[PDB]
Amino acid sequence: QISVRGLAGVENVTELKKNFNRHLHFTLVKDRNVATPRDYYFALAHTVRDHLVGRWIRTQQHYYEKDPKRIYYLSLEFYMGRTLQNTMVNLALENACDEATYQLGLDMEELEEIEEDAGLGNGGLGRLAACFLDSMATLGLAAYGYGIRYEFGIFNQKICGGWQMEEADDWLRYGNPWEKARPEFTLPVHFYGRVEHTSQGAKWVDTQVVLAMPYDTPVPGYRNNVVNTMRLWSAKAPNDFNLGYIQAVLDRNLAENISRVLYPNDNFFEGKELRLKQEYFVVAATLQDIIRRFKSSTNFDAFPDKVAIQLNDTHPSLAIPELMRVLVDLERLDWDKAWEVTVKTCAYTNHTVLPEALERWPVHLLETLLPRHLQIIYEINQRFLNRVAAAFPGDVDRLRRMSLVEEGAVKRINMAHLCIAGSHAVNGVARIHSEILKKTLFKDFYELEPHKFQNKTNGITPRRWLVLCNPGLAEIIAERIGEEYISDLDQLRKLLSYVDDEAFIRDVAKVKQENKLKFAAYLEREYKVHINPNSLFDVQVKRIHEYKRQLLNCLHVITLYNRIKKEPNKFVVPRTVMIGGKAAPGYHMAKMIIKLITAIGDVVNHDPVVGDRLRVIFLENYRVSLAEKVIPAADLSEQISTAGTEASGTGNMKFMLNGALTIGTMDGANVEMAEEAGEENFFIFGMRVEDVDRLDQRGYNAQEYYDRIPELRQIIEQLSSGFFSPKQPDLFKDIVNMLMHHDRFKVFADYEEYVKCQERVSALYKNPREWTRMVIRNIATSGKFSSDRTIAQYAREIWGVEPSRQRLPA
Amino acid sequence: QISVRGLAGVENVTELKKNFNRHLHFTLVKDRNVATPRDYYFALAHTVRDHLVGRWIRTQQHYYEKDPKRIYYLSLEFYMGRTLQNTMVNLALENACDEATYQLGLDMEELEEIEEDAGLGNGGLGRLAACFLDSMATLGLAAYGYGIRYEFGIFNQKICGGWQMEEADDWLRYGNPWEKARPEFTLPVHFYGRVEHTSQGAKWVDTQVVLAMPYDTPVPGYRNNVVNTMRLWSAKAPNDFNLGYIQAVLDRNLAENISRVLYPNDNFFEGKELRLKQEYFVVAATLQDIIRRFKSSTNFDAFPDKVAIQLNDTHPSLAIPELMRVLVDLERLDWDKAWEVTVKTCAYTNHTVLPEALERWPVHLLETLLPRHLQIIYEINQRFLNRVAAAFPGDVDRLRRMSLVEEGAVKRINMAHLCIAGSHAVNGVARIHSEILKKTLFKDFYELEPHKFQNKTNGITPRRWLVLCNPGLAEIIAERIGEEYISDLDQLRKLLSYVDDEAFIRDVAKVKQENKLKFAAYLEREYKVHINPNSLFDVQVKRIHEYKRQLLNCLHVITLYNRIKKEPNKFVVPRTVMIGGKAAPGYHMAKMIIKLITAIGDVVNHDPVVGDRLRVIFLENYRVSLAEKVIPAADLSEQISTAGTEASGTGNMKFMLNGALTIGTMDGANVEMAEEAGEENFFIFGMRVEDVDRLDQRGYNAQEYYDRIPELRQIIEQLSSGFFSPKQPDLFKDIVNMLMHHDRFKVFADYEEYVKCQERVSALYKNPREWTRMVIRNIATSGKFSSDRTIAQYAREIWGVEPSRQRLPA
Ligand SMILES: O=C(NC(=O)C1CCCCC1)N[C@@H]1O[C@H](CO)[C@@H](O)[C@H](O)[C@H]1O
Ligand SMILES: O=C(NC(=O)C1CCCCC1)N[C@@H]1O[C@H](CO)[C@@H](O)[C@H](O)[C@H]1O
Ligand SMILES: *Cc1c(COP(=O)(O)O)cnc(C)c1O
Ligand SMILES: *Cc1c(COP(=O)(O)O)cnc(C)c1O
Repeated sequence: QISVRGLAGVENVTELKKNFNRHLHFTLVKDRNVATPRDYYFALAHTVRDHLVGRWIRTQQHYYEKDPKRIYYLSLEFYMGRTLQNTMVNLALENACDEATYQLGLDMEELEEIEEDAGLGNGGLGRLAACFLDSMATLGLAAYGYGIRYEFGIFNQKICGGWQMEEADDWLRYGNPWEKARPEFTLPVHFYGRVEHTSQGAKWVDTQVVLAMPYDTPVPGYRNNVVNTMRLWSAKAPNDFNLGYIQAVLDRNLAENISRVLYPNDNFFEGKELRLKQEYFVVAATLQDIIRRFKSSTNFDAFPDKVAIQLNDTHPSLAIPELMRVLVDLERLDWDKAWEVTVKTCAYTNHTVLPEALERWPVHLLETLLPRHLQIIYEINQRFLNRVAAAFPGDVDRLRRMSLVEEGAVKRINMAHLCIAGSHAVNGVARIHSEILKKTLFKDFYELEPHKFQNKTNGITPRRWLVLCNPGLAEIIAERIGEEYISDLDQLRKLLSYVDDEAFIRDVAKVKQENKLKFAAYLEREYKVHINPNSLFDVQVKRIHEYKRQLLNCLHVITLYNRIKKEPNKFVVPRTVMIGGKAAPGYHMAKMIIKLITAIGDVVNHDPVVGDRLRVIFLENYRVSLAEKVIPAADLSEQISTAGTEASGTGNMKFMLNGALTIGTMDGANVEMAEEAGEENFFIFGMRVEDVDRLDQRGYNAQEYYDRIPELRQIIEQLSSGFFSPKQPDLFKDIVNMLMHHDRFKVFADYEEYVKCQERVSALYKNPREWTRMVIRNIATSGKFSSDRTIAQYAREIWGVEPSRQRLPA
Repeated sequence: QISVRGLAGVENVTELKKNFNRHLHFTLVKDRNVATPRDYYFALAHTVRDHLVGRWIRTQQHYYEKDPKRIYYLSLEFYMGRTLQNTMVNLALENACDEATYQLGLDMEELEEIEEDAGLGNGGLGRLAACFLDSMATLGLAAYGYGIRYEFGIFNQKICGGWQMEEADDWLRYGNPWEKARPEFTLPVHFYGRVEHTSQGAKWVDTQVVLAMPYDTPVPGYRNNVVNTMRLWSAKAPNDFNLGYIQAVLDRNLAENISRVLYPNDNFFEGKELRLKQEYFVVAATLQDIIRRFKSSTNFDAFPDKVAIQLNDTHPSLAIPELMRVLVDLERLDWDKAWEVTVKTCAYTNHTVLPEALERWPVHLLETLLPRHLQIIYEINQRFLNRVAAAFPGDVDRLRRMSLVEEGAVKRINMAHLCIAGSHAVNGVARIHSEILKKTLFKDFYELEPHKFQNKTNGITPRRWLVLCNPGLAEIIAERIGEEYISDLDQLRKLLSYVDDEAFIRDVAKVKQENKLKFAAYLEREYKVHINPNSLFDVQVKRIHEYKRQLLNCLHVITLYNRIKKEPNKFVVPRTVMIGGKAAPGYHMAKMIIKLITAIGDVVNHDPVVGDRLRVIFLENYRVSLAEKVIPAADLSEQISTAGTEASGTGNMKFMLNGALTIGTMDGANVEMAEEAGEENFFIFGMRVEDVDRLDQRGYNAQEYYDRIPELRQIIEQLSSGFFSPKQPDLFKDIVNMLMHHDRFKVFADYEEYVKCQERVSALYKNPREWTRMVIRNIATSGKFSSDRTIAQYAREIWGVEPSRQRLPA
């Protein structure tokens, strides 16, 4: 149908049709008489998978022959979403499969909806890893993603009586056609035990063994015939485990629980033993795999020339002492040489400055679970602090500030400090964030080793986040500037010459309207909710957190409602306000925020005086597949975190690429987005980081704002009195109390500027032509935010490898 | 190479080779450079599996169109063994695959050794179910095997320091190419809860739900293009299960433990809750499946005309009250009609008379787990006892003897009584056993309903137990009488005309020698044990039990050793005595017997005076695949249970078919085997059932035998004094004490006759020609013991269906 979706050649369509029929018969053991839509999805998935195989085998044999430096991306999270459409896009098979299935009497888009998301992540950090895998394959890097194959990913969110309910994400129930189990490459992982000192160094003995079984998933590059590997480890008990008899077999579950479930707590570091086990599990299995592959090329001097390990946050930080353990205890290298190798091999990426998210493991846990690693950490700390003492003689407080060991009621290990000490590079994820790291959190470390500190502004893949989710926009762009922009997003700048093009303006606006109509129909079919497609689609989708200030959005919504009730016969620009995202199960305030949003909806959506001028909808079960639907439909992107709290954001970039304008604070990547597009083409409001600092020095007093802003007072009085909860008047007392007395994120301080800025948004939306022209200026300058740019920078500035856009033979 | 293994046509070999290469590439994601023998096994398995698919789909659609009466075989055990060779045999693909793999530079026999046994059974009962599935498919019956997909089958047995050690049988580790998961046909199963009485009958409410997910395995008939289904249920938790969050997900294991492991206790009924859950799980899921299939043909009068349910022992006995529950509570049938339907549908097979094996469930367990079923059982009992009272007025003790409810310290439900009451047919498994049932255990029930009681003598499949495991013997037979005997074993009688044929005599003896050489080489390669291939191979393989009297064999072995030490320079016929089998993990005496056997070996095998005249070997990890190796190699089959204890035996039949002579008591099927072959062609010894009864009336005094038999005294003195355990002199005190004071199975009483009979065996073995002629007389009369004969009898006399040898279109 459309050009960017590839060719539908007669021979390809015929071949796809026969292979579809073959899989339905031989693989699924079905015939057309008893086959369901799910059977048809699986027949297509297996057919497309076949096309990956040849390329996958020859890519890996290519790396064996050429022996390039290998990049190992270690993450506890890979938020992959669905695989079928992405594979077709990268293999140029979309139009051919569309035609093949059509000729078989099937609708491919209907089959695509059957696939379960691989929801092996919480949010931004996990999705970043996924975009990175796509870009590394597209740039021809010999890259491997290493993680855990969780049996249960992020929970499915149900809304019942306005409250979040959690249900297990049984994503493997119907099988996973994309993965290949590799039980032959199973490796042992050790836990507990004790350290024995012999004449020839330390020995870790009397351990419990858990097996790590790898499952490999293909990661195709964009039309370059490169297929890389994501290897995820699954926990298995050894066969002699606990070997009355029946109970011993049943107790195997205890070992295998390591890979059972993704921790969904993304707000507050939880020092749980099972989580530590997960972190060591991935690290120990991965490092054995790396070393095996390195030896199959005695001399570890060349190790850093052939291996780069990227630590996604501190979650895989145990890689540092584990590598030291292997080099010193097993390979018999001297400490100093082992340390040189380790530092040159490892690099660390930080994703937040919020103190409650930082991993600080109790020493007593490490002592019991990983006794040798604790000893190694102590030795690292001692040698590091000796360097600090030599650099800053007499500065005793610096020594206590920089220590990997934190003193207190319970002694803890600061994993971020461990990462900085043991890495040759430390990066933040947006310019403002990287600057904050050097000025505040890691100031002491920056003063000691300035050369270690870098910035790598985040990005998103334009394959999933434009071509896949918004083919209409991709096509109208391709018509003007060709197809090269899909792997070279900077080419979108050429669209600036079309800002006064009447045809292009009409086409951009048409694509947005089509997307809005499609999503409006999706909501009715799947959730039975009615919306006006002509209204401004006002969207905030992301995990629920106080720092992200969904509460500030809530206050604006109530303001609009109150203004309508005050002057009912006055014209206002119609809005559909959509808020979605999951709350960590143990995060009470975040769960209260979800209840508030639904409670506002219950009042607003049923007020006859409002009509269709204002609708408030909570988008249930926000996840990658839902993001692909809602983002292309959005007019306004809400990026309203307190200045200095959102390290980067990546949702912001997805919205920019897909034709929404942004209302935001000068926080994270918003700063660079506004710099690229021009401040006049962004809706910037609120305190800057420096303003937040000034308010902190004086002391934040929320009462002041309540006393001075009558419209704000009204809302708080409504919340307190039970206007949004008639049958339970004190339901929102916790929210009111927090806002009035202990708001870390200064919601009231940005309220007035936010409301005024929102008025400027509505004013522009009244002028469709000028709205669309500003949209064009945003899309045209979104190029910097391709993860291809991000990965090229990691490659050149951290990993010491050159990216390649050259094709492998088909 | 050989005729019975089929044709190796040019087109078939070419096609198999290309499909092998296709699976290696696309299915396994390997190339010839990195592929291991296991990869090659899997490529072949997938290739052969493809040939099953068309036949499997068209067999099941054939049953849908013709709508014949369906046979449902319910068993907690299916002891299947390996599937690859059996599939090739039944599809006539063995020679073609042999040629195809040879041309690829691979040895097919080496690839066959890689497959894990499906060890989903303990012994005879489980293996009977497996032979039955093969025969039902061969006889064209619309039959379904229903069971549990255990994650762990029967434990792997290791011998360490002469003691049995248990290791988990992780048979699914590398995947199972034969099964097809059918998550779409998942069904709920209910547990616990309570019974509510409404105006419209009883309701079972507040239950916990476990899901039953089916996996289907193909069961091919012998060259008739019929492929039936074995459906095994796997336990799954619902997604809202226990839905802090993390623990709720981890607790899903509790529900899923139902299908985790096969209970290995085959001696003593263990009233464990988990076992009861397993039994209801299979019953509840299966009956829903049966009813669904029946409705997809309102009127349950025709139910018994379209459905037969065979209960393999009392393990699935809950089918009776479950069927009543569904008919009465859900379908709203009146009790009397529901009961008529239930009785006409169900039939029950008994496998033992030993009281300790009988299922007697505590009422308190059923009350908590299955409250509605208990109520139904009580009502069944009341109505049944009303019939007994009317038939035998005033006979109050009969009422207490026949009750389904047993009074005592703890009230119990006798599941065997439940089965008799609710079945239209009750059978034993050999003529003598069926007679014992009517005369003793179930005498009262026989007097009330004589028409219910039948005999169905057991059998074995000649596909697995001749063609597969002994192709050399199958071929020399085929040369003389053609190939028809493989599906019509009675044709073996034609071999009686070759008993004086010099060529045939030589060929039979040659095949045995080849088999013995092959097995002697297997022992050296895999276990590093040296044996003389010219010795008499004396074999007892079966589960370790006191009733099977491995101890009697042990006494004979020591007798031979002592006789050699007394007269070292006297000639004796050389023997290799092989004993193998697993002991139930909690069966102390059986574990002591294994230790005794190895201890005897340690003395005998290292005595220089003995030389190679006597060897005692314990065969480790006895299982279906090992049986296929050892049985064809055997000269003498030990079938030496106390008369009246072994219901049938089936190992006995396997040995007869494969050219071993039998030393045995007149017990179980041995009686019919001797009747078929002629008593002069069997080595019969010992007490008959009537002799055992006479000894019980007088009182068994083991001391009498010890006092009167000097050779027996010597052995007991050797055991007691520590001759077979120098470093631990009292090791075997438990064995001696049992033999002397509380031997339920009268080992000493058969000792003298056993030893004398063994002398007659050695005498015949000295004359190779006459030994072989007697062997021919055994093989020629083994026809009755085909499971094809057994199944034809079940079909005609119990199920009311006619077997068919007609081919389905290919
Ligand atoms: O997603 C994040 N943490 C988590 O999901 C949890 C933190 C606490 C431990 C569990 C993961 N962090 C996110 O990383 C993104 C990628 O750099 C950034 O764009 C966001 O600004 C940042 O909040
Ligand atoms: O194998 C048997 N029970 C078991 O394995 C256990 C009994 C106790 C509960 C668990 C199964 N029983 C066997 O059945 C065979 C087939 O009819 C007969 O040939 C044997 O004579 C009989 O012992
Ligand atoms: C992009 C994405 C995120 C990250 O969004 P932010 O607004 O940057 O936090 C979270 N969840 C999903 C499913 C995403 O796709
Ligand atoms: C046939 C068989 C049995 C049954 O043998 P009996 O001697 O009849 O008890 C037990 N185990 C296996 C593996 C078998 O093949």
